[PDB]
Amino acid sequence: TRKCVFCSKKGQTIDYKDTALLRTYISERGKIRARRVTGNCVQHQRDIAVAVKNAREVALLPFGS
Amino acid sequence: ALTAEQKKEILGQYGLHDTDTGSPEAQVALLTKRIQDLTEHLKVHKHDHHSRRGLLLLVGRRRRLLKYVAQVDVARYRSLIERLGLRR
Amino acid sequence: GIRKYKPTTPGRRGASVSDFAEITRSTPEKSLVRPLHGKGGRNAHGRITTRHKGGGHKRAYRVIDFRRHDKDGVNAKVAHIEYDPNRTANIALLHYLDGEKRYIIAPQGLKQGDVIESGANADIKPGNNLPLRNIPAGTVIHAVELRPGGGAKLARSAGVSIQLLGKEGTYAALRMPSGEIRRVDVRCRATVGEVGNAEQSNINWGKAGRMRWKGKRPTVRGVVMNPVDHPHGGGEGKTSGGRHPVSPWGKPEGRTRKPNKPSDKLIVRRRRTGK
Amino acid sequence: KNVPHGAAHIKSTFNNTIVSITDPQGNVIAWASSGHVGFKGSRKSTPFAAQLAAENAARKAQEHGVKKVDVFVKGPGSGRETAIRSLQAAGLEVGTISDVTPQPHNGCRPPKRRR
Amino acid sequence: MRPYEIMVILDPTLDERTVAPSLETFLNVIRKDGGTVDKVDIWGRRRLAYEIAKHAEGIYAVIDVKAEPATVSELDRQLNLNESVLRTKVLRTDKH
RNA sequence: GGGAGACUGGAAUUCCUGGUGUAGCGGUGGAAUGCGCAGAUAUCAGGAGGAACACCGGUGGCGAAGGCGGGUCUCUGGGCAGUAACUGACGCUGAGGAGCGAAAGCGUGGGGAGCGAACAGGAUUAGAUACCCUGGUAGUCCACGCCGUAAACGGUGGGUACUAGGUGUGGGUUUCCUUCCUUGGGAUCCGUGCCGUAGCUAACGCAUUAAGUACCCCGCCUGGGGAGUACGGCCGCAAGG
Ligand SMILES: [Mg+2]
Ligand SMILES: [Mg+2]
Ligand SMILES: [Mg+2]
Ligand SMILES: [Mg+2]
Ligand SMILES: [Mg+2]
Ligand SMILES: [Mg+2]
Ligand SMILES: [Mg+2]
Ligand SMILES: [Mg+2]
Ligand SMILES: [Mg+2]
Ligand SMILES: [Mg+2]
Ligand SMILES: [Mg+2]
Ligand SMILES: [Mg+2]
Ligand SMILES: [Mg+2]
Ligand SMILES: [Mg+2]
Ligand SMILES: [Mg+2]
Ligand SMILES: [Mg+2]
Ligand SMILES: [Mg+2]
Ligand SMILES: [Mg+2]
Ligand SMILES: [Mg+2]
Ligand SMILES: [Mg+2]
Ligand SMILES: [Mg+2]
Ligand SMILES: [Mg+2]
Ligand SMILES: [Mg+2]
Ligand SMILES: [Mg+2]
Ligand SMILES: [Mg+2]
Ligand SMILES: [Mg+2]
Ligand SMILES: [Mg+2]
Ligand SMILES: [Mg+2]
Ligand SMILES: [Mg+2]
Ligand SMILES: [Mg+2]
Ligand SMILES: [Mg+2]
Ligand SMILES: [Mg+2]
Ligand SMILES: [Mg+2]
Ligand SMILES: [Mg+2]
Ligand SMILES: [Mg+2]
Ligand SMILES: [Mg+2]
Ligand SMILES: [Mg+2]
Ligand SMILES: [Mg+2]
Ligand SMILES: [Mg+2]
Ligand SMILES: [Mg+2]
Ligand SMILES: [Mg+2]
Ligand SMILES: [Mg+2]
Ligand SMILES: [Mg+2]
Ligand SMILES: [Mg+2]
Ligand SMILES: [Mg+2]
Ligand SMILES: [Mg+2]
Ligand SMILES: [Mg+2]
Ligand SMILES: [Mg+2]
Ligand SMILES: [Mg+2]
Ligand SMILES: [Mg+2]
Ligand SMILES: [Mg+2]
Ligand SMILES: [Mg+2]
Ligand SMILES: [Zn+2]
Repeated sequence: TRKCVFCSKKGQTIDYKDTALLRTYISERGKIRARRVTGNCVQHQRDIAVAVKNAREVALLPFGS
Repeated sequence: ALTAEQKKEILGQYGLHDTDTGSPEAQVALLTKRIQDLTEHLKVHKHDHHSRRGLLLLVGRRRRLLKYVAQVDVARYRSLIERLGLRR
Repeated sequence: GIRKYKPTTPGRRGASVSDFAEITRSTPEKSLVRPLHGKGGRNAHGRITTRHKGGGHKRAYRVIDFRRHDKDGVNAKVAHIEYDPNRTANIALLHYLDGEKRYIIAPQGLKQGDVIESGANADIKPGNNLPLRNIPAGTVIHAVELRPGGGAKLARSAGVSIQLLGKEGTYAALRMPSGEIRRVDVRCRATVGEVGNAEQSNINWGKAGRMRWKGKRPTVRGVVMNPVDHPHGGGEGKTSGGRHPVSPWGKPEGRTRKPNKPSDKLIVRRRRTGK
Repeated sequence: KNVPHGAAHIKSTFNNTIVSITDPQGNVIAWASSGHVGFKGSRKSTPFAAQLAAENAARKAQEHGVKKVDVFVKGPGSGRETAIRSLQAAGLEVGTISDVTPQPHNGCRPPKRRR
Repeated sequence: MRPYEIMVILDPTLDERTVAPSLETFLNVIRKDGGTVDKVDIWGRRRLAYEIAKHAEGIYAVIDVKAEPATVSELDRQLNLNESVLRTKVLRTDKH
C-alpha cells in the first residue's frame, strides 16, 4: 500500500473542477479504481468519488466509454 | 435548528442574568422554540418518523425539566407556565 | 378533500362526497347568467334523441372564457373560486385590470391571491393561457385549442390533462390522457397546469335522487326488454339473448370512428386500452 | 456494391455465437451464424463453429470487396479470441479491437437463480 | 447569505460575446434583491464526453454566489426554463 | 447511505417507426411447444414509457430497531472532542397504556419496462398436479389507509462501576524528532473487525463491544405431544392477529 497523497497539507484541495486530478484517478475505459490498487485514503477517495462522479454528471468525464 | 442570533437573543431575554445559559428557564425556552418551529415544519412534512422521534424525545425531556421546576419551586413553575401560556 | 357520510338511513349508507372546502362565494354573478333550461334529452323536434337521460333539476348557464384571446398584457387576481355544477371542474372569477370579469376554468391547487397573465409574456404558474411559441416542451397543459384563434375545445378533464411532447416544424405533438399522440399547430392556444378537483373521481353516488338531479334516467336492461323492442328481448327466465351484445339501434360493438377527418392526417395512431 | 472500410460485429453467448459485417455507418453487408453453418444444439456453441461462422462471413464479405475492418465484441466469453484469430487468418486486417458489452446499472431485475 | 457555486452550460450556437450580457441580466434579479456579491469567470469550447441534446460541444461558466436560497431557486427556475441552456446545478461552498 | 419533498443524469431491457440485410432465431444433459419466409435474428438512426443506481462499495458509516446508498436544492433529527460559563438530586429501568415497524395480503384511484405465484402447453419418469423450457394474470411501482406478524439472530433487555494485551479501520483534539512533507513518534475520547490471559460454562465457546466479578428494574421458562389449538374476550372490512 502506497502513500495517500491528499492527507498532505501541501497537497491541492479536492474538487470537481480540476480535470487533471480527476482523470489521474479514472481508468481509460472511464472507471474509478479501488483503494487496494491506488493506495489512497478512504474519506479522501470519498471526496474524489463525489468530485469525479459530479464531473461525470456535468459531462466532464465519460460514462464508461 | 436555531442559530446564533435568535438563540443568544432567547437565552438572554429569558435569562436570569446576562451570563447564565444552562438555567432551566433558558433550557425550556430553547426546547419550546425548537418544538414549535419544527412542528410547523412537520405540519407540512407528514411522514418524517425519524424527526417525530426527536419530537417525542425533546418533549419527554421537557416534561422532566418542567417536573423539576415544579418540584423545586411552585412559584417559578407558575411564572414560567404563565409567561409561556401553556397548559402544563 | 373527501368526507364520508355516516349511515343515518339505509339509503345514504354509502354516499360519500368531495366536500367543497374550495368555495369562496355562494351567490353567482347575476350579470353573466344566461337563460338556460334542461332540454330533457330531447331536440326541438320533440323526439327523444338520447335515452337514459333527461329530466331532473333545472339549472342556469354562464359564459366561460374558454378561448381567452381578446385581451392580453393585463394581469388579474383570483377574485373568488366558486362552484359551477355545469362542469366537473370549478370556475374561478378574475378581476382583470380593465374591469371586465370573465369566468375561467380553475386549475389544480389554485387559491385566491395569485396573479394571472394571459399572453406572450405570461409565466408558467397555472392559469396562464399562451401560444405554444412561449411554452417549454414537456409541460402539463389544459384547455387546449386546435387553431390559432378559433376557440379552445379539448383538455379540460379534472385530474388528467394533455401533456405537450415536442415541437417540430410548424406542427406540435400532444399526448392524450388515453396515451395517444396528436399533431396540432405550433400556434394554438394552451394553458399550463392540471385542472383541479382530482379527488372528484373519489365521489360515491349514493342513491337515485341525486342521479335524476344530475340528469340521467334509469337504465333498462335488454335481457328483460321485449323482443320487439330489443334484439336482447324475450325469454322465459334470464337469458343473455343467445347472441353477442348489440345496441338495439342496429349496430353491434366495433369500429365507429369514421376515418378521413381533416385532422385524421394529424393523428399518428389510435388509443389502446388495458396495457 | 463496394465499400473500402467495414466493421465486424461479433457476439458470443453461452450457447450461440453469430457474426455480421457492416459499414461504419451501420449498413450491414453480410452475416453468418453457426446455425447457418449446420450445427444443432450445443454443437453450435463450440469455438470451431465460431471458426466456421467467421470464415463464412469473411468469404462472403470478400466477394463484396472489403479490405479493412474493425471488430466489436460483446457478450459472455465463448470464443472471442478464437473467432478473431480465425477472422485475421482468413485474409482480413483488423485495425482496432473494442469490447462493448451491455452492462446494466442495476436496470430491471435479472432472472431467478439456477438450481 | 451563504456562499453558493453555480455552473451553467450554454448551447454552442450562441457566440462567446453574448454570454456575459446574458449571465449578468440573469443574475440582476439576485443583485437587486439581496444586495449580493458575485464573481464570474469564463472558459468554453471543450469537447463534451457524449452527445447531449444532440450537441457535441458547449461553453462553461462558473459563478460564485453569496445570496438567499429563495433568490438562487428563483434564478434556477428562470434559467432552466431557457432553451439555450443545457445543464446547470448549484452547490454549497461552505462545509455543507 | 439518518429522514421527507421537489428537480435532474447516464447505461440497460422492452416496444414502436424507417433503412440495410438474408433463412433461420431463442432454448437445455438432448429436443419440442415459441417467432419467422406477411421478411425473424443481426445492425444503424430516432422516439416512447416503467423500474433500479453497476464502479467507489469493505466484514466500512449512520439509525433505537426494522433498514438505509446516481447527483442537486430545500428543512430537520441523533452522536463525538475540547472550554468546562450555568442549573444544583433533575438519574435509572418501566406492569398496564400509547407510537414506529421486513416482505407478503386487503380497499379506493393511477401506473405497470423487466421480474414473477396462479394457469396452459413442450420435456423426464412406471408415475410429476415439481425440479427444466416457452408464455404470462395478481403482485412487484405511486398516494391515502389498513394487518402487525419474521431464524425481528449477537438465537444474549437497558444503564452504571471495576478487571491483563496484541493487531486493523473511522472521527476529532493535542504535543514532540521536526523536514515541520511523514499510517513519523506520543497523549487523549468515541465507534467498529480479528486473536488471545485470569475467569466462566456440561461442551462448542465468550473473553473490556463479556456468557468475567456486581448493583437497579422489566419480560420470559418449569418433561414431549395435545396446542400456540377450542371456547370466551380485544383489534382488524376480511385474510387474520
Ligand atoms: Mg471530505
Ligand atoms: Mg444539525
Ligand atoms: Mg350504498
Ligand atoms: Mg345561461
Ligand atoms: Mg316531422
Ligand atoms: Mg344510458
Ligand atoms: Mg319536470
Ligand atoms: Mg362540480
Ligand atoms: Mg341494462
Ligand atoms: Mg322487461
Ligand atoms: Mg327484432
Ligand atoms: Mg312500441
Ligand atoms: Mg324474456
Ligand atoms: Mg332456463
Ligand atoms: Mg360482439
Ligand atoms: Mg387514445
Ligand atoms: Mg449453455
Ligand atoms: Mg434464463
Ligand atoms: Mg413524503
Ligand atoms: Mg426499424
Ligand atoms: Mg433494434
Ligand atoms: Mg409501462
Ligand atoms: Mg461557579
Ligand atoms: Mg437517559
Ligand atoms: Mg422509566
Ligand atoms: Mg419510567
Ligand atoms: Mg404495565
Ligand atoms: Mg409493558
Ligand atoms: Mg397510533
Ligand atoms: Mg396508528
Ligand atoms: Mg416487496
Ligand atoms: Mg409492502
Ligand atoms: Mg388477496
Ligand atoms: Mg390498496
Ligand atoms: Mg387499483
Ligand atoms: Mg415472466
Ligand atoms: Mg417460475
Ligand atoms: Mg390459451
Ligand atoms: Mg404445468
Ligand atoms: Mg414472535
Ligand atoms: Mg434485522
Ligand atoms: Mg431487546
Ligand atoms: Mg447492565
Ligand atoms: Mg476504547
Ligand atoms: Mg485460567
Ligand atoms: Mg471448567
Ligand atoms: Mg479472548
Ligand atoms: Mg460488557
Ligand atoms: Mg448467564
Ligand atoms: Mg401432529
Ligand atoms: Mg404450546
Ligand atoms: Mg371466543
Ligand atoms: Zn487520506
